[PDB]
Amino acid sequence: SGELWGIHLMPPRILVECLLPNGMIVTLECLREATLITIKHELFKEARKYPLHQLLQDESSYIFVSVTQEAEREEFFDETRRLCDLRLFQPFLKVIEPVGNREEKILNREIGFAIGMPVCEFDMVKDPEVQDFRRNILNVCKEAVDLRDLNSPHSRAMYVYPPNVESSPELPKHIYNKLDKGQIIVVIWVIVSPNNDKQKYTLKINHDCVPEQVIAEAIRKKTQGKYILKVCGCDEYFLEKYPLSQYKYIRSCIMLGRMPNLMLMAKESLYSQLPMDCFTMPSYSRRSTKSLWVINSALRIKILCATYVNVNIRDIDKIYVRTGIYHGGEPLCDNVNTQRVPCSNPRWNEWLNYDIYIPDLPRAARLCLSICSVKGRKGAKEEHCPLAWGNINLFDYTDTLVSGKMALNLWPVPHGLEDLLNPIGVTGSNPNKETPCLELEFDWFSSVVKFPDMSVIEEHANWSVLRENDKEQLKAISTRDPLSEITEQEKDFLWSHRHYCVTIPEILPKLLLSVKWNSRDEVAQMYCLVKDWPPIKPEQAMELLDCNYPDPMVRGFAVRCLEKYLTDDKLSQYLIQLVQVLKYEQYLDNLLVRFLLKKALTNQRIGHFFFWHLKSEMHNKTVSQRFGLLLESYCRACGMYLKHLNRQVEAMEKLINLTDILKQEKKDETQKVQMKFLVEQMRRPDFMDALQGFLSPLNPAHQLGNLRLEECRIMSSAKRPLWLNWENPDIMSELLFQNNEIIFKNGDDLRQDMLTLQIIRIMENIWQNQGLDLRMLPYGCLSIGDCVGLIEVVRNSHTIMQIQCKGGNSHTLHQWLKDKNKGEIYDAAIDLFTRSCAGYCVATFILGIGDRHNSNIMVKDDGQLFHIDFGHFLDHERVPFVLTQDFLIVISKGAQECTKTREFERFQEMCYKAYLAIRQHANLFINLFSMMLGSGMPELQSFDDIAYIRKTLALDKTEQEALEYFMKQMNDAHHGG
Amino acid sequence: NNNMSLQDAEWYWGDISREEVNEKLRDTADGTFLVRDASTKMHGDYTLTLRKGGNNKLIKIFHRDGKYGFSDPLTFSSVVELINHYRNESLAQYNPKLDVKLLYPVSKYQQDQVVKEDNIEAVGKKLHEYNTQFQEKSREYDRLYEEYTRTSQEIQMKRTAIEAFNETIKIFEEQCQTQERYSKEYIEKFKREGNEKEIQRIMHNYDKLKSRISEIIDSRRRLEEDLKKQAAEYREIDKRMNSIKPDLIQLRKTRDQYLMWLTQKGVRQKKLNEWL
Ligand SMILES: CCNC(=O)[C@@H](Cc1ccc(C#Cc2ccc3nccnc3c2)cc1)NC(=O)c1ccc2nc(C)c(C)nc2c1
Repeated sequence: SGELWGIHLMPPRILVECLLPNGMIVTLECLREATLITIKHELFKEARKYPLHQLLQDESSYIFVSVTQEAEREEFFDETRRLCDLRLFQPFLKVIEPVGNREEKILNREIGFAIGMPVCEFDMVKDPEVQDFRRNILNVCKEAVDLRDLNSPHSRAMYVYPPNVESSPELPKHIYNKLDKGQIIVVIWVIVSPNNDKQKYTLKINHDCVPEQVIAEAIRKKTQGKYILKVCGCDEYFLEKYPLSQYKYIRSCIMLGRMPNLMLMAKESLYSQLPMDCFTMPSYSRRSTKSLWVINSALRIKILCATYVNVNIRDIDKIYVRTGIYHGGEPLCDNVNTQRVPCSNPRWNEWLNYDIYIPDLPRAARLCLSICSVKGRKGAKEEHCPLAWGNINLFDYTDTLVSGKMALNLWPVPHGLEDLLNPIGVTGSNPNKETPCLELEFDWFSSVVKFPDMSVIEEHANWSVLRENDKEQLKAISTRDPLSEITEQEKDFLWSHRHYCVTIPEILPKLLLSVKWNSRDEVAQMYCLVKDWPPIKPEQAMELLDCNYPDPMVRGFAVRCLEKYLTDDKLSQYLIQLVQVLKYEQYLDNLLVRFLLKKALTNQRIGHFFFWHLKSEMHNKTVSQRFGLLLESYCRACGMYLKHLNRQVEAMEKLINLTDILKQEKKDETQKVQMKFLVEQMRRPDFMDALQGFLSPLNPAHQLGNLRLEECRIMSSAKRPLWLNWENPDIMSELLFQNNEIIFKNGDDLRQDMLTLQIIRIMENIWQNQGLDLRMLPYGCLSIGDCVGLIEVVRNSHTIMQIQCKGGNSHTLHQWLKDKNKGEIYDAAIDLFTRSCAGYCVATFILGIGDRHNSNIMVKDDGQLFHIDFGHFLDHERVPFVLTQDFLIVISKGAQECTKTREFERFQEMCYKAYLAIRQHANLFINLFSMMLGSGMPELQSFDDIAYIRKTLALDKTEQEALEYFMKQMNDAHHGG
Repeated sequence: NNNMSLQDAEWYWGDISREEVNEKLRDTADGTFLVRDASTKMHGDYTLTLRKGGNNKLIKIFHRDGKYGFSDPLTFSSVVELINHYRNESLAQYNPKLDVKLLYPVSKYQQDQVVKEDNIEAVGKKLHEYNTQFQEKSREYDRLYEEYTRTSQEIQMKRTAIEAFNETIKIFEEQCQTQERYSKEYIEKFKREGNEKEIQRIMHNYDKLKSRISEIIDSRRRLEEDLKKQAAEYREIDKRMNSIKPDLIQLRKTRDQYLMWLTQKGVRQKKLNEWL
């Protein structure tokens, strides 16, 4: 890989052969940075030394085409690009008369570099659904772009600098008390024209004051239509009208006891930075039926030859095809098999019969199947093992029941999955065509069968169709967790009392599970109820989107609750999960993707993470096409952000290439030689040019400036991560921080760590909102590719191992805290170490994260404690308490009798209050995990794994029995306490 | 005679979580059932899990005033008699849309007469040797997985190279074909004037072009056979994984039976911690 195939190192001058229009072969020696304009110039001033000159007649009117490494021909209109970064497959060039718009395919080169694959590939896809999505999804792009031009340049700013507000104007009491009589003191900085000198204006104002009046009254002390407020350091602006305490930055300062100093910026200065956005529609945008219910027949499917299966003709006896109709994860009928045949001639000319009628098929029905190998040996044993799987929708996106022949390319069996079928799997054929293939054939009903429209369904309902004293059982069921067991009596009880459920709106997830989906009579009655159901909270309607509920009307109802209730603050929180439930969607054009895309194109904070969450999963061949089509739609209409996303992508590739060389080819050298390699590679003009002056993927508001090569070392741990240091471009960097450190890790999966840190942030939010101040530290983590990711760095922190080594024992840690902060502040250090140490004892236990030790547990000089390197969770009641003697001494302030101290018993008091607080919101934590089953994480592959959290929260027991379960675990792990 | 104690019942399994019951009813015939203590851990609940229609039906047993039953009238003295009553008559009585007769119980005694070396030392010794086989066999599969995945990437990388070669060849050959097209009118005039250089020089570029075209096609030709060797070696790794996988299930299934069996017969797992 590299600038040319095979050899990544690029000699400055290379013999490049041109293909002139006449037919003359010419070679040129150029530079790596020799732009296309110069090469054509020198190229044309050498045809004079060649036979035929009568056709050229000039240098313009040419496009300078060549062939790229992705195996696609590029017309190279953008003559500015240096030959170095052309990614040419082979050194050779051709000259043609320009063809095309040159504007739609100067863009198609930037779109296809961020997505990681050429845009021309979607044109060769002949799927009618793939091409209907590319054209119809442009309606949302227009509306989103139009909405960005409604009122003023102001609407343009709100897109680029979205107010980072919270969804709670009312403040928790415990923080409100931090204000002295409900007032907060802020510092305002004004830049003065002479030499650009700074002024400081200390200021005292009420917490619930809009930014407008904060600015105006700040002017009085100076002694309107301009001067928007800004956050010193990062790029955050107070544009929208919210109480000053509403914003995330302001609220945190109150909690952490910091001085919220801001900046005053001329309004037209911000508007000038705003670029004009022009969304031009792409070229492609311009380019007998009998109802299902009148087919009195049973479902029938015919299997035919399977092209090839990789088996050994001796270790395996016979093979068969296992099928079954599924609706979600549950069978609609009994699974059927085919006769065993030798694994040499997989023919199977069978007509499988299913126990379900055609009219009863639900809209979201699917046909899962697999090729299994039966051993049938060991005297009295017969063990089955799947060899490949594949699912097929029974209705295409147009509502048409499939029919006729069909060839399906099967998928590999997922690692660690042992069941025969994979109903939790992407419907569709394997893109790779050199895999096992299975020919099917669906019988023909002398027509195209279309699923009945809603009007027909609504009539079937309301055609075949007071209060109760023991309705406390309905309330009993409503409060049960999503994974709780529902019995045949409860299912038969909910359905019979369905009409009185609408007075308990949160009963829907249970009432939908107690309905027979292979019975159009019941299903047609559920549609008439879901149509008039009251709205439910987004945190409950967000569990109607996981794999258990595939019906388009149920999933459509959930997305109408997200639209009218999900605030932009919570969408940014649960986005990692809403992206994952895009893989459960039946078809390419959903109602969820239209909602997600519109938010991305209207809020550039969601857009940045929307892009990287989709872009980090393009290596999956199972969802590369679905996500690739979505990334193209976003990149097309995202505005000018595509130029910023191209610098981040280019910067991350330079680091991946650099790290691969270190950890792949010459890993076995000493660190000094490895260290000297890094400096020479990082000192090159191109590397230094690509790795500077771009936004950071972790926080788009933090812009990374000059690279401080002196303190960019190679970590000695893990896989040799990269510790990188940057600088704040803006003048007022000292008020926020001077350097952005970042660990670039390439080699270990970061999506286990990025979901653990999302759960920790939600816990800490629950505890703070309730009454508690357990201060946790959920630093930043982002996976940008296949086992490559970025990690923030916490300033001024030492691992417990570091403090012990430099401390000489068990009193070393407590002495170290004493040394750093002596005096009246010592109490806060012991108070903060205790609140933080209590939260991480509860969070670690509930999630069962990998075992902690002295190397992956850190403490700030202030006293706060936090954990790092959350290797695995849920796997590897079976996890003791991480607490030990070193931390106990700190809790009790050095007293030798630690267990029986007043301080320690206060520590236990907020460990219980914390555990009981999370146990009340176990519904939220069961969904966050339940929406990631298809995520591919090794330890979260099935609903069985989510049962660990149902056990550490004692969800089945009573509130009192659960508390005893925690106390037993707490004391037992510590051998008493 | 028939209504023996619930403890001495083949189908009764005690306190096993729902996850364990699922693994024991998975892909079983219609009509399989077993009984266990309710998940809430309260005394005298006895949930009944039945496998009908591909799904695991889950019917609860109510115990009031020393009587048992599904619906309100608990006209049954004990669980064993209630099971045997419905073990001979279909459940269509209790539920019209539930037609199964509790045919194939999942007996816990069947698992008993498959184990050997019931003593405390042989179990640990035999169990210890399986673990050696399990770890070495399990690691064997994992190492192959690395070759299978690393091999897959190389195949895809080569395939894209072939497409690039095809495009390069078409560009080169088209230029050659364009050579004659443009060398049709000027050729006649060039021939009339006896200029050796123009004929030789034009052929000089054409002669070089043929070498480039031929050289490129050789590169694609050789690379294709490299892919075929990779593709062949790729399928072979697939064959080994498929023939190894059932061994892992068989070894792990039997291996865990003994580890679970050691606890059942009053043996603490602390000693088994060092046996491994
Ligand atoms: C005896 C010689 N020294 C070593 O052998 C190890 C010891 C050692 C290992 C590992 C962490 C750590 C950590 C860490 C990891 C994940 C985190 N995630 C969130 C927040 N903080 C985190 C902190 C500390 C210390 N030195 C390094 O490898 C190393 C490399 C580059 C550095 N460059 C700078 C700029 C600075 C300040 N120190 C550097 C330390």
